Amino acid sequence: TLVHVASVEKGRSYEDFQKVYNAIALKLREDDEYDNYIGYGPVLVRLAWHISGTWDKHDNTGGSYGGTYRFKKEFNDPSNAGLQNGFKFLEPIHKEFPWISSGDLFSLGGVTAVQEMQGPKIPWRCGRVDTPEDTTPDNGRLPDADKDAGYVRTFFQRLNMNDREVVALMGAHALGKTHLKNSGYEGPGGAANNVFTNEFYLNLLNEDWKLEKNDANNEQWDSKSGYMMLPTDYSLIQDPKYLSIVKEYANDQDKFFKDFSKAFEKLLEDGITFPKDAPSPFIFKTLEEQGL
Ligand code: HEM
Ligand SMILES: Cc1ccc(N)c[n+]1C
Repeated sequence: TLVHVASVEKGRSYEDFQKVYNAIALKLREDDEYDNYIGYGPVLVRLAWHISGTWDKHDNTGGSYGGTYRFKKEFNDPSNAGLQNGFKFLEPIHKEFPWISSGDLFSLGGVTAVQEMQGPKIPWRCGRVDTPEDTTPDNGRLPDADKDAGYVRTFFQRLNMNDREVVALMGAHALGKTHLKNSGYEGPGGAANNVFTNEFYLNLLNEDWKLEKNDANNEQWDSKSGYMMLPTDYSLIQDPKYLSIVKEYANDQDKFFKDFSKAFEKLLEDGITFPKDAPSPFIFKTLEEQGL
């Protein structure tokens, strides 16, 4: 019912946002030690997802538009524990480019992270506008990890995502790790990765998974190679419809990249009305492509 119309930051164009992208990317390169040398890429992807994943298609509450993660109710959501690291990373970027909206910054952080981690290009649109503290969605809109495929499927209908979009998005769980103090899940340690590939799907299909209890007394799936999956991750191979799609992405890197790009852009744009004369989506060059 609420309408959020994208409004381009005054006078700004592609080159302005490429500069912001570049600053994020240069800081990703510089701050390499974070989380035992994983770096900030994975947490920035999770931040972009969590600021977007509060959306409810029924009333257009939540979503990335309003930048409401900057308000304490949302930044203190138990579901967001650990994301303060990503926010702190983005603070000096926002100070350098104070003209960018909070939603644009948080979402751009995720795009930049995916691309700099050698993921697909993610087209990105500007024009999110900060909204007041009373527009902050209540806690409890982000998903639980201890549930089954039916829970996941129903959960993602609220975000207008179908089976293929859900399975594609979940491939982000190749990135980074779980931290017991944040979520009650732990790992991987030495098997953690900061390069974007389709390995989530290959690992689901090819590892010898054991259902174990962690030190927080929660169940998770662990392999002898040191990989781990949440119950919701493992549900993608328990449900026959999800399983077919897992097999598809395990066997086609390009298809996975293309589907993830579309689903991730969609996620980041849910709730936003783009005027018919809005700029086209921007596709930012990586530092590597720029020789930087
Ligand atoms: C059923 C849906 C999902 C559930 C239950 C879930 C749950 C979790 C949990 C519990 C963690 C660990 C947090 C921590 O301990 O630091 C995590 C991490 C992560 N999630 Fe998800 N997630 C879901 C979907 C997604 C989606 C759609 C994306 C993005 C496309 C995403 C991206 C990430 C990333 C990149 C990390 C690693 C963060 C880091 O290394 O600091 N997740 N997720
Ligand atoms: C939920 C999650 C996040 C990161 C990684 N690497 C694995 N999993 C299962």
